[PDB]
Amino acid sequence: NDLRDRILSEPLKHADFFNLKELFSVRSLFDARVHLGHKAGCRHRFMEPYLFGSRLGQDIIDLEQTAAHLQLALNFTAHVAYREGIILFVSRHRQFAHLIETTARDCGEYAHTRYFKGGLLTNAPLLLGPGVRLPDLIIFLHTLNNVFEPHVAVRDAAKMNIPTVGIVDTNCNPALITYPVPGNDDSPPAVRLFCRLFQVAISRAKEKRRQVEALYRLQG
Amino acid sequence: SNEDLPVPMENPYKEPLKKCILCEKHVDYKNVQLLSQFISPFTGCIYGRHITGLCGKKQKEITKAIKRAQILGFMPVTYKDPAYLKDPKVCNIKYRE
Amino acid sequence: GKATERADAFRKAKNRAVHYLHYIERYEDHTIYHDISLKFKRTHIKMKKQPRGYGLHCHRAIMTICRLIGIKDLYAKVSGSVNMLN
Amino acid sequence: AGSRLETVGSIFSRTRDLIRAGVLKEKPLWLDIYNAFPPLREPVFRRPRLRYGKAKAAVQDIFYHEDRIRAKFYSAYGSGPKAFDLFNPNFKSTCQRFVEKYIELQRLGETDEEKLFVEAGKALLAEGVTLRRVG
Amino acid sequence: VESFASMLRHSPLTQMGPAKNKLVIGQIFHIVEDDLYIDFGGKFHCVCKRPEVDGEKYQKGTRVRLRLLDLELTSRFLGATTDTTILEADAVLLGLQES
Amino acid sequence: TVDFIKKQIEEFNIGKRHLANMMGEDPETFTQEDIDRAIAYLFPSGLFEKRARPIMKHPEEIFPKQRAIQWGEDGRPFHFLFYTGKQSYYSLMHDTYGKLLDVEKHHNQLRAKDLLAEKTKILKDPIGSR
RNA sequence: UGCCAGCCACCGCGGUCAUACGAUUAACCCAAAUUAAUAGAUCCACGGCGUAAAGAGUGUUUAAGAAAAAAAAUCACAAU
Ligand SMILES: [Mg+2]
Ligand SMILES: [Mg+2]
Ligand SMILES: [Mg+2]
Ligand SMILES: [Mg+2]
Ligand SMILES: [Mg+2]
Ligand SMILES: [Mg+2]
Ligand SMILES: [Mg+2]
Ligand SMILES: [Mg+2]
Ligand SMILES: [Mg+2]
Ligand SMILES: [Mg+2]
Ligand SMILES: [Zn+2]
Repeated sequence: NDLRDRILSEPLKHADFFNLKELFSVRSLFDARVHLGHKAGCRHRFMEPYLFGSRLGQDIIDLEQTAAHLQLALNFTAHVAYREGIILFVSRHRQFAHLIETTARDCGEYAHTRYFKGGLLTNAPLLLGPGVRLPDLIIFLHTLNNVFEPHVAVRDAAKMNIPTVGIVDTNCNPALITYPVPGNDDSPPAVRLFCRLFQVAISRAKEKRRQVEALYRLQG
Repeated sequence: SNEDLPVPMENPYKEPLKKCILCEKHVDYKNVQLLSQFISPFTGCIYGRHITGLCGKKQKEITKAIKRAQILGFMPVTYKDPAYLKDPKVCNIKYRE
Repeated sequence: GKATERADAFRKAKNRAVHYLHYIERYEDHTIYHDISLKFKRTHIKMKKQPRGYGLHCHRAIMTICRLIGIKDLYAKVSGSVNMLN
Repeated sequence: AGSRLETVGSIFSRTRDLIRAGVLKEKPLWLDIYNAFPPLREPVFRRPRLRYGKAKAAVQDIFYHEDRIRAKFYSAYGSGPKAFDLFNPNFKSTCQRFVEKYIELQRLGETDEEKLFVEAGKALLAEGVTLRRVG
Repeated sequence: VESFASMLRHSPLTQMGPAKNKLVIGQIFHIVEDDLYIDFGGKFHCVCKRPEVDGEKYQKGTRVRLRLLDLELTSRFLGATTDTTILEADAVLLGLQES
Repeated sequence: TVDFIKKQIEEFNIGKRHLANMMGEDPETFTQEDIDRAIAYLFPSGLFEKRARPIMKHPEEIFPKQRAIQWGEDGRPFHFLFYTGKQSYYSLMHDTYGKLLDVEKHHNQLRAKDLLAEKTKILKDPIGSR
């Protein structure tokens, strides 16, 4: 038991424990059309600090702050996977649902790209089973549903005290998202880049957890 | 210290505003040929903005000129003059289908 | 908690009150940090910080709420509406 | 059990104060991660109130001195013969070549707009691009 | 280290400027019976109709030429706080990578 | 309820052995067809509803099918679509869509290579397929 | 007893169906005092005026009040 707390305390003492800086850069985000957002009329009021400007009606997201938020979001996602946490990729968008399902299957985490039932996260002991374990992290690839309204899961995670890492567009509300990352969720290159980043972060976290366990076995 | 920052300047891509057909023109009460183009040949009604397509001043000026000419004895009220009936069509209303 | 039977309503209220819990910052565990003047929908509440020897001279419901919270000394006045829920 | 209140504050605060009071006797695994790497903004609920009156958003439009030459190029020649390729990161367009010629002509000590325009238009013929003026 | 403003100033979209009557190159990524989803690459994907001439030559991955009309179709209506995004773009078909 | 079904299996086996012994047939050759006749003869319940008659089948046949244990001892669910409500239906839909995409890519490659070797097998009128 | 007798500061109670009427027991609070009535102290708004009471049918002006940081006066169209 004494050696178990050391494993959990090891990554908390280092800033870049999993070396996630090499995964992306400003140019990598720029090449994926991340900086591009909706028109000025679709701009949310809370998205003003997360915007670089407006290019003839279309607002532009500042990739400097995009990457600044993305570093923390990826570090938080990697730590949850390292600490054996349940990660649920929730996204309601009928274009990349198969890609999200495949990325989650490859990660070994859980996914939800279909219609979200009402009492799913709240009335869990009746919707999922007698006794279930709530997801320890919720990842949003598309904050808005098909009705252009905030998703149920972003509110339910805040209600049930579940951290949420979410890609927020210019028309999204980052108020309830624990780790919002301003970007574009409608570009296929951007969504593929985000899926690959969240895939490699989880893969590295699990591989490093396995290596740390192997070292712990040799410790005694 | 960055020289690539945007500058708060005027929009260079500002398109010119659309002009009415009589923009920067002189409307008169004596040009019955001009006044007849905005009236119905069969009834004599004065076409509205959605039919003519004139910006705010010229529609009212044409209406006033038509009303003045119909009473001064220059243009018939009940019908359009067959002499000016063969004028080019400026209105956007189609009757015969 | 609302139910056809009184016992069922009591049980539902007891079971559903735990899910909604606030944390109250209590100065020295006896009073509040500063005087609070709040205006709800139609109820105005004016609460003033009180010393050790002035214990719960408030409305009969605010006194019970503060006793359950842990506040031992407080003065409060309610003006306007007297609706219990508000 | 916990606190299902949304508008009161943030999840970190609502999880920390519960343990501080002693209701939540089990510390969540994500609380340590939040303490180690807090986000830039605390996840507190903010109501999107509508903006009325003379108040306007603080977002500023994106414009450069290059746009003042691009508008002139598009007014006369319009879209260039070479179609734009958005896939290529380092793609240079016909108007990009025109503005690159224009800045060098400005550096050459020419202040007249006609001199800066017609000279670039004729110099593009040296490279060999076709300009289609719109009448 | 290149800056975001520096790369945005040299971005092809910035050079394009207004999206009215601009010739662009797009690549088709999805195929329907009569509709073609062409990704011109700016933000969204436009939808066009297969022409009568050389209709069979339009396949998945084919590169075509477009005359872009609007980058994103949004409009305001009665009682609408924000715009109604169409999640698409307006463009027309002219040719298929004439080279 | 796994141990209940496990005990019911043993009870069914011993009851089948005793039924074969009391009926006089070989327990090795004793089958469900003989079980039905033995039950009908020993307990002649005359009722119009056949489900109301006495029945002795395997526990997996009598008791309804049970949903598998969705999560391990650590609490982590097994299937990646557990939080979707209908994990089996959604996995079937996902597999169908993945196979559709694979078929589309393969057919696109075949069309690019100018190879048409597939046939139309959708018409199953003579077979009577629904 | 049974909308009868009757009781009450407000709500209200009286059905061969009364913990509210009359009687008994029991119980509670005061106390050489206990109730009823009349007087008092206190209690209305430093609050509102679209739908509950409230923006007076309109403009100008006397008295009176604030000028607390700076700006402005005037143009198509049916005032009279
Ligand atoms: Mg979006
Ligand atoms: Mg009495
Ligand atoms: Mg009686
Ligand atoms: Mg009484
Ligand atoms: Mg009595
Ligand atoms: Mg006395
Ligand atoms: Mg009052
Ligand atoms: Mg009134
Ligand atoms: Mg009035
Ligand atoms: Mg009156
Ligand atoms: Zn005009």
